[PDB]
Amino acid sequence: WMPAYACQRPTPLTHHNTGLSEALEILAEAAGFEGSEGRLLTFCRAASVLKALPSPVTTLSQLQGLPHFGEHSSRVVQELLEHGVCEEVERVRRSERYQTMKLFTQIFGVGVKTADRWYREGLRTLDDLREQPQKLTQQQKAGLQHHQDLSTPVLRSDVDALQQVVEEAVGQALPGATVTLTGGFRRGKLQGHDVDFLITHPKEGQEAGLLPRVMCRLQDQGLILYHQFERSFCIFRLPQPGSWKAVRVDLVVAPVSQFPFALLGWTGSKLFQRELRRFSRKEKGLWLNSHGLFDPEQKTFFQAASEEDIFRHLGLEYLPPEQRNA
DNA sequence: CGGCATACG
DNA sequence: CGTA
DNA sequence: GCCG
Ligand SMILES: [Cl-]
Ligand SMILES: [Mg+2]
Ligand SMILES: [Mg+2]
Ligand code: NA
Ligand code: NA
Repeated sequence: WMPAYACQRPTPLTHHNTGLSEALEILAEAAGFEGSEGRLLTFCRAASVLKALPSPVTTLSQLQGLPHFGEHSSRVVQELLEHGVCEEVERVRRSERYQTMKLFTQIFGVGVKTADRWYREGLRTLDDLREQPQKLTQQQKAGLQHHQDLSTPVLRSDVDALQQVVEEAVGQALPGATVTLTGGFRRGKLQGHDVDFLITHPKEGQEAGLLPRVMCRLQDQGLILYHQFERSFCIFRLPQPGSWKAVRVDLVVAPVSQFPFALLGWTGSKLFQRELRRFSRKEKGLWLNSHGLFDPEQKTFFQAASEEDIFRHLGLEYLPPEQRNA
C-alpha cells in the first residue's frame, strides 16, 4: 500500500511522524557531508515514507513492508520508539564534524567540498573564515557578510511584497511577462530560506534576453545586495520595520513552451523531483528535466501545456504542489 | 552487483 | 567549483 | 542503505 517512489504518493507539508523523520534526515545530512550520496538518498527516502503515512508509527511492526526500511533505518526508529532517542543520531548531532560541516555548508557559496577542505585545514567558525578572506570567492564573501540575515526565515508576508517589486521590474523589462511564485512557498510553506520566482511571456521567444534586463532594473532600484543567462541567484534588500534585511531570491526565465516543466522542477521538493526523474527514466524510459520530457527511442519531446499533462504523460496520478513535500 | 536527477552560472 |  |  506504500509505493516505492515518492512521486507516486501524496506527501503533505505536515504529518504524523515528525520526530522520526527528523532523526533520519540528520543521518541523511551526515552521509552527505561524508560524500555518501547513496546512503543520503536511502535515509532521505525512508524519512519521506514516514511523512506519507496516515498516522503515527507506534510499533516496530508497522515498518514491515515499508519501502526503504532495512536493518539500519529500522533500528533508528526502534530506538526512538523505545527510548525517545537514537544514540547514533545524538552522536552525530554533537560531533564537531557534523556541526562545522553544517555551519559551513549553510553559507551561500560554500558546498560540501569547500566545507570539507576548510574542516581539514583546521577551520571551525565563521570568524575563522572572516580572518582569512584570502581564501574566499566574492560569492562566499557575500554569503558570509549576509549569513546572519540569511539564517532568519522568510515569511509569506515578505514574499508577497517582494513579488510585487519583481513584477514591476519585469513589466518594464518586457510588458506582458509574468511572475509565478515557485519553490517551497508554492508547496504551502509559511516560511522559507529563500524565495523562488519563475518568469515567462505568453508569446514564445519574447522571453529571450529577459533576465539581464530584469536584473539591471532591480539593481538600479537599489534592491540587489548581491548578484553575479536564465537563472539568477541573488541576495535582495527586503523592507523591515524601520530598516531592512537580506533575503535570498532566485529568478528563472523559461519560454512558455517549457513553462510547465520549469514550474514542476522549481516547485520541488528536491527529493520529489529526483524521484520523479528517476521514475521517468527507470520505469517509463523517458528523460525528464526542467526544460522538457524526452523519448529517446522516438527522439521526440513531449509538449505539455500544464503540470497535469506531465503527470499524465508519466502515468502518475496528479499531485498538487502541497502534496509534493517529499 | 549497479544504480542512485539533471540541469545552469 | 558553486547554485537550483 | 536499500532496491531490483
Ligand atoms: Cl553511499
Ligand atoms: Mg526556495
Ligand atoms: Mg531557491
Ligand atoms: Na552553501
Ligand atoms: Na559582498
